[PDB]
Amino acid sequence: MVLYFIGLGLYDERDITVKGLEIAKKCDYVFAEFYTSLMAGTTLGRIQKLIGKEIRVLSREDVELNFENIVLPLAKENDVAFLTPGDPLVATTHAELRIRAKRAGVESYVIHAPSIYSAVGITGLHIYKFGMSATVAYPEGNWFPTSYYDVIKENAERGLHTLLFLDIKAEKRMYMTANEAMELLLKVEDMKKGGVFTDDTLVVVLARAGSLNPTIRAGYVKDLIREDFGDPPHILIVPGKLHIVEAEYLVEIAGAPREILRVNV
Amino acid sequence: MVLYFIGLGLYDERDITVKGLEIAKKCDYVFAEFYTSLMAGTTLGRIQKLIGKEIRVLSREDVELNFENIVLPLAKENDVAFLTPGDPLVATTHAELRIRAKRAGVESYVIHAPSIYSAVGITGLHIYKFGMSATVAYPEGNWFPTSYYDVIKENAERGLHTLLFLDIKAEKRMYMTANEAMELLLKVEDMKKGGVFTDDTLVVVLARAGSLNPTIRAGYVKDLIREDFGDPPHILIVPGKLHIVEAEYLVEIAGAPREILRVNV
Ligand SMILES: Nc1ncnc2c1ncn2[C@@H]1O[C@H](CSCC[C@H](N)C(=O)O)[C@@H](O)[C@H]1O
Repeated sequence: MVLYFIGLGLYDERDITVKGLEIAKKCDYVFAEFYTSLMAGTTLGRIQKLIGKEIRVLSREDVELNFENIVLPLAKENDVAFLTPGDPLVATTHAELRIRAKRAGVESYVIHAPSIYSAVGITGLHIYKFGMSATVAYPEGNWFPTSYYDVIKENAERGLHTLLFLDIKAEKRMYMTANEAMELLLKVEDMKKGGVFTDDTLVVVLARAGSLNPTIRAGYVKDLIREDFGDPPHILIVPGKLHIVEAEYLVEIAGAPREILRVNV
Repeated sequence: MVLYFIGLGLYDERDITVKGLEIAKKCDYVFAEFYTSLMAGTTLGRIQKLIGKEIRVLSREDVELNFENIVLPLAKENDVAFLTPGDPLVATTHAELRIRAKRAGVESYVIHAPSIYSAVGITGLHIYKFGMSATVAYPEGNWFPTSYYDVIKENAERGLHTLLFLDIKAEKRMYMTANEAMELLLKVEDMKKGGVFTDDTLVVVLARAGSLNPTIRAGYVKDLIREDFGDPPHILIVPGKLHIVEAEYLVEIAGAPREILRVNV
């Protein structure tokens, strides 16, 4: 009579922790959602095969409006698992689902998995130096989101790095590329003119973290804006002031222009 | 010819990912370090038994000073693994180790695992709202470090949460407790008087993240400073102003006083 929130990790079915797998294998019912992120290296069947169970996939509406009608009822007489990409409680509104479980008299446990939030460490940028995070959302109709531009500004101002999650329209199979994010940001700079994001801004692109060969690229917007970083998902990072070793890693591992080695302390 | 940076995850031997375990099992040599952090819910013996390989433990000096003489030589003609608690490359100086590998003509791949940077999402605090992170260090002799106090100040000022890592002396196996961290901060506040950390400050304590039964507590310093949060490791967080949903989580899941619903929102 329990509910397990189990993260599946970054790229494929093997990114789940051993703990998550052994527990998932023994659950009576297994649900999952794949709209909060993209696991570009696996498939549902591959996942079902590994866990050895049938997985009922839920839409954003099933979860947000009917979690307590579809999932919680079964958790009262059985052990239920709710699988999600990355870590189940990161950059999502899933934490509130634990409140729903509590109110329905269901105990819940959380099994973590690798998250893009810590995976950014592979960019060479010190993780403690990351400031507030944000999401670049697709404009819709006459609505053009821009708050993420202010986040970058506020962080950069403090010498902190900015992690930018990119938009996703799962039902439309749409995954915002770093290129599209850069285009949108230049447009916002054009509007606000704060000098926050321009053709000369240094950025870092991390694509398909979790795979053995992710694409890690660093450089000026003017040079990367049209570069092909491979299939999604992508995340964009706008570094703040760099430490010598961060610059060195970006140049040696991410192919950044050797000129960034010369930091303006 | 290949070096694998493999994370062991948060708490015990089952926190490594399926991908990480399988890769580690195919490596000719396996190294590990436990000075950046320790796996409090397991032992080297249990990790060794699970991986089915003997594990050579390296000290901080072994890694920082001689990584290229101890680990890289073997990586030239064998598959080598380097295990670390949490997610690889999160520890500040680890990213640079990949540069050493490149310089030695050794290929390196990163296998991610759960990190406290993302696991703190279990506190119900929105991940995007976290600002710069810091480590609370013990004062020693004539040295009284307080930069972590300024980090909290700058974050809270902008409505951001502050993740605080607590001092650890791996070799001596001694952990700074959340209780001690609070005492130090109150002491730092008495000196700087910036109105950053007082008896009325709301804090969150996370202990044994990764275990199936972690300790998650939220409340004011005056009530938690002498509370028993259990065995280490402990993580201290000083939230900025809360979203009502964050406050509700803290009350319903972390036993926070209902008072935060009006005071810290
Ligand atoms: N493997 C990966 N590589 C690059 N970006 C990724 C990624 N996985 C997730 N993301 C980024 O994060 C967004 C989803 S946000 C949800 C994050 C998830 N709970 C976690 O713990 O990672 C995506 O739209 C994308 O921009």
